Amino acid sequence: KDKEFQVLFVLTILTLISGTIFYSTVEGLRPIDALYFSVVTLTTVGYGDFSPQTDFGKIFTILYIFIGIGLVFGFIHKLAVNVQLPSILSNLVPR
Amino acid sequence: KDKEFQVLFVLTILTLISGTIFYSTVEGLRPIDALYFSVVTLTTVGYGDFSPQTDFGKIFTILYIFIGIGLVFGFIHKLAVNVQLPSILSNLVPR
Amino acid sequence: KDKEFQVLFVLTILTLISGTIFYSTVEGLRPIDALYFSVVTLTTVGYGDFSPQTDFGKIFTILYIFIGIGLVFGFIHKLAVNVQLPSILSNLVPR
Amino acid sequence: KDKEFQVLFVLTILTLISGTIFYSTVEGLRPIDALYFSVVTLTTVGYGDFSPQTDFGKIFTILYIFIGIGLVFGFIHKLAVNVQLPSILSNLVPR
Ligand SMILES: [K+]
Ligand SMILES: [K+]
Ligand SMILES: [K+]
Ligand SMILES: [K+]
Ligand SMILES: [K+]
Ligand SMILES: [K+]
Repeated sequence: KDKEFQVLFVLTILTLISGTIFYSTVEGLRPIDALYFSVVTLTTVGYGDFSPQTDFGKIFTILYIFIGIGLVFGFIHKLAVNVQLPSILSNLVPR
Repeated sequence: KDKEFQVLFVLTILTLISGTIFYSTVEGLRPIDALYFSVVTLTTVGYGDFSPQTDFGKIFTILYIFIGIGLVFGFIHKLAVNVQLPSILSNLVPR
Repeated sequence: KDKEFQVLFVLTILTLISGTIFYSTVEGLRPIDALYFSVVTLTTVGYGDFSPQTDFGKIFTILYIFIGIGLVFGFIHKLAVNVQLPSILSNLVPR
Repeated sequence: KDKEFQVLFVLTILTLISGTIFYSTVEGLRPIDALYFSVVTLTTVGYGDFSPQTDFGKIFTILYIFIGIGLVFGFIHKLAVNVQLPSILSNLVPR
């Protein structure tokens, strides 16, 4: 299950890297703003402080959302159940 | 399962076409902006760079969200489990 | 299952009515804008074209989200599986 | 199950407290606006009336979303099934 989580973890990083590179280059965002934008899109928070202005950027975002949500959400759930939950349970039993 | 995914795939396309046509016509968006708006609403990202200004558009959006989320989300999950997952597993075994 | 869906359906209506009344009165929105705002909050689209300006409105929105998401999402899923799905299947068999 | 819900309930409070403190201090929001922002981020509504302006705040928000969504969503579901549902069923049987 550490190997389940590692694969998902890695795939998320690669996914957020892909959005960082595209949005920084095509839409002109600072690298840190691209990442933060990529994270805020794929978790569907969507503040809208950043949003794509070019048509290429709009098209890309369509496909990035559809390809990216299922992964991101899969990692978060794996993180909650296989990492966050056990550490919670462990804190309720003094060793 | 390719036939499960095809039906959902098709139904999503038709759903996004429906929003493209309405928002372009009633709210005046360029076709590409309507589509991008439709995609950003039904995945609940909701940047808000576009949002309906007319009462008809507001009413329509209410019903489009309720009818449209269950489908969109169903396709994304089908896409993740029946397409994205297998291709991931296949990349871990040289043929 | 029509009785499952009816109860949820009703509970959603009552929930959106509650938000319509509060936001129209406390935040001053037109009734139609309150409803549209209530729908856009509880489905977590969150365009932000409307958002509460008063502290009372901010507090209320906190609790409305937590009480309201589980219901709304429950209705949408019931709608997708017990209404939308069957009608889809029925359209693939000429009577 | 009251003990399931209590643990989750508590963990959510602590999570929203953590965001209240950071956003009030680092981003300068009034305590009430930080809380409301924290709640609106972790439920992925994301109105965007508030959004982090500093790079530290942007980085923090990335990790807060990933750590925080799984919890928040877990509480809401526990709330819907173990508290909201039973009280609904109880209202359909006069004692
Ligand atoms: K959302
Ligand atoms: K959102
Ligand atoms: K949003
Ligand atoms: K927004
Ligand atoms: K979900
Ligand atoms: K969601």
